Amino acid sequence: PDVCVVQVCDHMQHDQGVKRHALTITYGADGFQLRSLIRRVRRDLERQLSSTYWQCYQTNER
Amino acid sequence: VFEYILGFLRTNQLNLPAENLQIRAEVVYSMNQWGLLEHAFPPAVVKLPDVCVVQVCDHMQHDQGVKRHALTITYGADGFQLRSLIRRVRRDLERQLSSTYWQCYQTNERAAFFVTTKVANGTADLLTTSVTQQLVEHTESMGYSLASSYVTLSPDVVHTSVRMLIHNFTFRRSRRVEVEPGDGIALG
Amino acid sequence: DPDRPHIKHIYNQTALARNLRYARYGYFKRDMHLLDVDKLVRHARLLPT
Amino acid sequence: RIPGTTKVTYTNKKGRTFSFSVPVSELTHPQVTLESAAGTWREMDTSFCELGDIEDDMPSPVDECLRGGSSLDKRLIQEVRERFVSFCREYVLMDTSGMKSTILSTELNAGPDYEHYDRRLRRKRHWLAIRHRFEDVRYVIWPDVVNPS
Amino acid sequence: TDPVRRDPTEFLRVLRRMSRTTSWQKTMLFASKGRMVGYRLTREHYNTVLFSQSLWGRALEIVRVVRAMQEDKVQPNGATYYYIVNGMGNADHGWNYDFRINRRLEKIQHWRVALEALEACEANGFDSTDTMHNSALITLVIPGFNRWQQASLLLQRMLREDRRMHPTMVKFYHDCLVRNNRPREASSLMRLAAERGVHGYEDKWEADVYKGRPLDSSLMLRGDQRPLPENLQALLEEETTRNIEAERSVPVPFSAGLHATEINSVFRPRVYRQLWYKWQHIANRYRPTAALKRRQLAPRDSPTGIPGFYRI
Amino acid sequence: RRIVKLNLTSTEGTQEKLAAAIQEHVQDAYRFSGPTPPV
Amino acid sequence: SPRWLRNPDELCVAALRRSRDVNKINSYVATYKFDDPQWAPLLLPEVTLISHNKMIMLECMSRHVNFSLRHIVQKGHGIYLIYHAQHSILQPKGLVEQSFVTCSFGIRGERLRTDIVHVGPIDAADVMELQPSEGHDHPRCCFNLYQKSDVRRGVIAVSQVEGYGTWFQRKPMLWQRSRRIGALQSQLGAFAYDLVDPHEVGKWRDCEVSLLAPHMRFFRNGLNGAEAVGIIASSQVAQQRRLYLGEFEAPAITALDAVQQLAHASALRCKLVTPVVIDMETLLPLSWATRTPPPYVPLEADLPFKLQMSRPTVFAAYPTGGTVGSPFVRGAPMMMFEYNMHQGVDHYVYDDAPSARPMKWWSQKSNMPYSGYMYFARSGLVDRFTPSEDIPNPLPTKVVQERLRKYRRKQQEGHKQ
Ligand SMILES: CC(=O)SCCNC(=O)CCNC(=O)[C@H](O)C(C)(C)COP(=O)(O)OP(=O)(O)OC[C@H]1O[C@@H](n2cnc3c(N)ncnc32)[C@H](O)[C@@H]1OP(=O)(O)O
Repeated sequence: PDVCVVQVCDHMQHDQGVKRHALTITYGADGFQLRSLIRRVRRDLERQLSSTYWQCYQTNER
Repeated sequence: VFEYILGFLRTNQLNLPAENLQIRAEVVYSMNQWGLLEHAFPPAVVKLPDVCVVQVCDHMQHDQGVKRHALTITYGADGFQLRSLIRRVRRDLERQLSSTYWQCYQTNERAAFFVTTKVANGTADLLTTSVTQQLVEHTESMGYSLASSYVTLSPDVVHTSVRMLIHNFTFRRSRRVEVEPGDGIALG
Repeated sequence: DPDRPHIKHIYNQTALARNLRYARYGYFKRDMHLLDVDKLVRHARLLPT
Repeated sequence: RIPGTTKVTYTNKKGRTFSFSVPVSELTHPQVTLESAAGTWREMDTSFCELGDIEDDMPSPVDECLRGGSSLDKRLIQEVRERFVSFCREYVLMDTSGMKSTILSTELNAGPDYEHYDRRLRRKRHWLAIRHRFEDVRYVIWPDVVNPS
Repeated sequence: TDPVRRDPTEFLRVLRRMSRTTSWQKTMLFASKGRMVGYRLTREHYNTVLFSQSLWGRALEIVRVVRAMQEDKVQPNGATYYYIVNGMGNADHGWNYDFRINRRLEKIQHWRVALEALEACEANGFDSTDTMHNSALITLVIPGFNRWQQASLLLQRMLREDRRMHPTMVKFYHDCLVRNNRPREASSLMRLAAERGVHGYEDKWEADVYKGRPLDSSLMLRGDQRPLPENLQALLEEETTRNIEAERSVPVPFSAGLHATEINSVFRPRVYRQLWYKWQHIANRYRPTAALKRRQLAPRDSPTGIPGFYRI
Repeated sequence: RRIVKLNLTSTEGTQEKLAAAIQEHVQDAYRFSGPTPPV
Repeated sequence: SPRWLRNPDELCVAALRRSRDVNKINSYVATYKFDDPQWAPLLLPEVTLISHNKMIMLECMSRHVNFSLRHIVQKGHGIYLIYHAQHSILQPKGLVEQSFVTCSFGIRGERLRTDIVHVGPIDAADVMELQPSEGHDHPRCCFNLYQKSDVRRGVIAVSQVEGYGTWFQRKPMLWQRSRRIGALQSQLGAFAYDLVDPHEVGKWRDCEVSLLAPHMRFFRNGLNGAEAVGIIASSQVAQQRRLYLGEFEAPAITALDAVQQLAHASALRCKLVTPVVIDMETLLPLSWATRTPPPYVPLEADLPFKLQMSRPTVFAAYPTGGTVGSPFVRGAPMMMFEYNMHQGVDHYVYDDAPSARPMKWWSQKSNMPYSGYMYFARSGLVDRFTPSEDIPNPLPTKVVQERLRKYRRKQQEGHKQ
């Protein structure tokens, strides 16, 4: 599309004093390659933190 | 486009136009296909991105009904001189902070921190404004321009009484007047 | 160490810290691949034939 | 100051070379967050600290003077002599009010208790240190007979 | 044995809990014995240990944790230097009645340990903290120790680096200078503190009576005085040095060779009286016992729930 | 209060015995914590 | 390229073929997956710049054949576990093409005994074709398995195993094992992890040696037995292309390799094989038995285990018996090793207080993953002996008429409609 909308919803929770949050990115259209964004985020966060504390994958297309 | 190319021929100096990428890429393509670009521009370290997202998040807790501030500044990409930014910020704040004690330092690459004890309302407002002012000046001095910004002011997920106001700035790198990588798609 | 103990009296018979029962051979059976048989023979109590 | 820009030589498809312009910046902080042992980071000297370690010797300023350097220096010789003399005076005029040396069975496989380092271990360690440093310093202070320092 | 309990995650969790809640021997014992029985320790393990060792001001334990770190080839990360300097800053020190507290602190040279921690952090490339520098200077000028020529240079570096002075640091260093007979440096420190606006010192500005005087090469004259003929001025200065030393030599009774600045001078860290960590209290003497009263905290014949309070 | 045990081990088994003893000490320390309950 | 981990679900055998004879219903013919390069090294002899070794593949083939046949005794049971693997080789030389499997209930009506007879070339040299299109300095070798008439064949080995096909007992296999791995991990600090030079231990490379030198003890120079502490390291297995590993456990082949290895070392000490002080003389196993008593816990790989052996009895009435498990050859001398290995910490206890039951929970036992015996022959006397006994080699019109009749009817009727 000539215009695309990207929704990033961050859900923050906490139980028994441990606080967690989950980001969900969604694209309006399908033509985007999101495996590449997942790859880029993995590459850029493996340096900043251990994978034991965060996890990013692809739920489905876009 | 031929105006730029002929001017460069006559002056041996080419300055690509930044605002109109269409004309900029048209000039680059014309000069490459004419083979004149190699005379225009003849032949750890990290690359500065094209878009930078930075933010100042400060937690404002209560000590005795009056609040103390723990502020942090974070960048999205490496290569920005946080130590210089913090020296500038402390030089600014040494005249404005009247708190009992306050300190600031670079806590890691792309992140810096500042703690001040139990400031009043006027002093807190005088703190945050100057911190953001210096952040914007420092980031723009690197070759960037503030494309967008937003603010939020929300409590903490764990502690209700903890309030945090976050300024999130988005900068676009003002492309230099030169041939740059990633712009190589323009040339055939 | 029963041979050169680093304490005055190895054993005692206070109400809650009795330790004479734990000199029995059955307790050293748990650790037999490491055991010193002469020291066992000398300092173990209810030792079988 | 950081330069901001760098140049890279690129050859087009045809085969002609020109110069790009990459915006770059240098790293200013260590990337210590990675759990990697580079082996290059500076370390803190701690050989001067006096612990209760029996397998060691009571560190003395004579120890910090005898660093395997060029001992044939007059000033270093007076420094060593005065430090050894001070160490000996410290032992001799030591305040021995609460010092006790009674054979205690509990300390067989260990030194005198941490809480009893000063009253039971300090003087003995000091004497052993004096004897050992004497073995190192005597030929320096009173060199054998063949201008003198 | 109970893989849930034998998990590096669970080991680190209980270590964090021990550092958060209880005293320092708990973390010391747990970390040391876990390290011995496998359990690779990492930088966050060592940071958790150092947090409590610094909170309780254990110089010897800080030194042992440091030696363990360089033994395991684990790199410190700025927070380690923060904790090392701040924990050397607030060690037990001083004097009771004729009884030195922590007389063992002398041979450790925790002042040099803190100086080397600062040196190593700067060399490796971390941003030191104004509180680190303050705590180093208190470490140098602690009541039992007199390293004021060292402390002056360190303070000069602080000022050239545009760091803030702490009121605790000013108090300790002024007392040390007065103990060591340095009115020039004490008065300059008071003026400097008054000008920089350290909260405790803003009415303590005082005139400079040494204006236009040298530091190193004579005799001070009021302006309405003239030097005596030199052959006689030599006799007078010879008499005056002898008189000054004769007066200095005589021992003062009902003391213990203790200066007035260090008589009745017991210092224990902040935690020792029913309080906990705070970043701005670098060397915080435990509060006076008069703060709390038993019959004010609980009725008669009932516990007040503050064991250890009221104890020196 | 802990019952003192006798160490009946060879010149070689002391390494393993020490390992086991320190593991028991670590369990006694784990008693400090409360009750116990991606990649 | 490597597959150093292999899930237990996959096997090395292709679909088996039941025999049509009424009295041979229990008889199956097994064809092994030679095509896969994954199983190729495990199902084919290793080539030395030949080793004659068989336990690398004989045990694997027998165990996976029984795993495939498990279904007829599993009855839907939760878990299936194999044991009592006996092997006796009739001809040390020669590779294997296929096998015949006869399965029965054994004694108990809850187990499944098997009998594997291996048929294939009795001489690998004939099938060998050296340096075929070497290209790179290291050639890739290939074997001609199914040959028309150029190869002489016969029985090469006879084995028997049995699987129990039972349930998952929570106590002996979940929370006692849970405690035992933790105890072994805690004990990990007691040992010194220094490997041993493979020259005096029988292996060629230092990458395939799992036997800690500082913890190898011998009695009267190994004349009365030996003990050795070893570790089947995932690091050792990964960059070693012969053996693989499971998720947590170590297979019987990678458990018996250490037995073979310590046997070679003890043989050197006892003067049974010629040392290196040149070519290496790695003693090869002729017949071996390996059992796992209950609880049938597997051998954990990442944690150390202590192996223990008996003195080598050199045979110029076997102590075991004449059935499968004892050697079926006679001639050159052999070397017998009884071995048992312990994987666990039996000496760790935690006596919180007499009132509770500390022993029922925090007590445990150093389990015996694999026990058994092995017969070895010197590598130089492989060709000296010959098989002793003799075993034989295991080597539609009416339906067509009816179908053609049916088609006649169908095509005839097709016209009427
Ligand atoms: C005279 C005066 O005024 S003294 C004033 C200050 N002191 C006092 O008031 C008395 C207080 N006394 C005490 O706290 C106890 O006696 C103490 C100090 C022994 C408590 O320390 P512990 O809990 O026993 O620590 P721990 O059991 O681990 O013993 C230290 C050992 O751990 C070793 N160790 C190795 N790595 C580490 C590590 N990361 N962390 C800690 N210890 C380590 C040390 O090498 C040391 O070896 P050692 O056994 O030969 O001594």
